[PDB]
Amino acid sequence: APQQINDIVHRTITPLIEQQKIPGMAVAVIYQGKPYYFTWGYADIAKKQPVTQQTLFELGSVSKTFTGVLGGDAIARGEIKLSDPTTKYWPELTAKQWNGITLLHLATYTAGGLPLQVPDEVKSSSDLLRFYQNWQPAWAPGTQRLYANSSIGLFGALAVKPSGLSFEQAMQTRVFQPLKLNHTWINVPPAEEKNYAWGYREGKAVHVSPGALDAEAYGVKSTIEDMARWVQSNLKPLDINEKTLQQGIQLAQSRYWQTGDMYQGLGWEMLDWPVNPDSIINGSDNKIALAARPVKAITPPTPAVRASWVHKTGATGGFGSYVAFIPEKELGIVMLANKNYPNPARVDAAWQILNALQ
Ligand SMILES: CC(=O)c1ccc(N2C[C@@H](C(=O)O)CC2=O)cc1
Repeated sequence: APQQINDIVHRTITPLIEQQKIPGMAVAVIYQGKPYYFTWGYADIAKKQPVTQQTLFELGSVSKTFTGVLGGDAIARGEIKLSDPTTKYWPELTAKQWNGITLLHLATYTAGGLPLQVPDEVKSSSDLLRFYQNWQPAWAPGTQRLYANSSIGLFGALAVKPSGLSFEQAMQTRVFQPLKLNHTWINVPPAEEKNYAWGYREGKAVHVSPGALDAEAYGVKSTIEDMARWVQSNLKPLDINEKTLQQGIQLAQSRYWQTGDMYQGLGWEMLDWPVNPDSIINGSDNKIALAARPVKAITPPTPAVRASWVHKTGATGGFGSYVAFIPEKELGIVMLANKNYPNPARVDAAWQILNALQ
């Protein structure tokens, strides 16, 4: 690797691992479109398995970027429209409060205060219908952003309905396969078990628990190589041969809403580059609090802006992940760890690395 990359990565990540007591970590830096890999520590402490380029990590909420792109692909295929009422694709959602709530609102956490989690008690499709029927919005649709797995989760489930495919089937055939993400999974197959890192929470080895709409929201597991490829695809969508997928990526990076300096995409989130990193490290967009923020509609959405800091953070009980890239500069980073640690620390490291290389 170029020595500048080697040096900035090792000098930034090594103390991060110390400070945060992270058992294992993988990092990819995309520089001038080409990936460079770095690993530390252990995928499995008890069995002394090292982190490698083939180690599978739980992406947690970084999964939403895949959901956003799959949804974008569905729009490009003419199967759904983001302007469509939720009830067009779920006719049994007859409750009044659903009047005026569109697929756009679900995809961007702006439906009017859908809760963070689908309750663990929801097990059947009937249970799921009752949950959404009984939910009472705090705000009119398209006025406030409140991060919610129940929001984008429902978007994901509904987006695939016209295809007749299950969410998994659609993600595999329309996103993973075409992009050659052959070590990226919604359900980790037995063949890949040996590569699946354990997450660590309070010293215990843990994997993510199953839940309703888990696949759509926080269900993807992937290697550092595959995540690098994902970043490459998002940095330069025009190099992708499948036309609906290329368009899907572009739609996911469009700017639909603004809060402060932040713009909400489909899964992806964006800030204008050059970035003042204060808001994403210390301020209103540092992701520590669950925050209800008034949004200003971008009418219509600005197409993918090349000079953007495009990013998503993610966690599960036992994992922490971060992805950021700057299309203009052909530059990106992926950070995967098998311990959940604070988002501001993750963003601080990513900024330090990318700012040095930009
Ligand atoms: C305290 C808490 O449960 C909590 C849950 C989710 C979040 N959010 C809100 C999201 C965001 O604001 O970007 C991301 C994220 O993890 C923040 C706090």
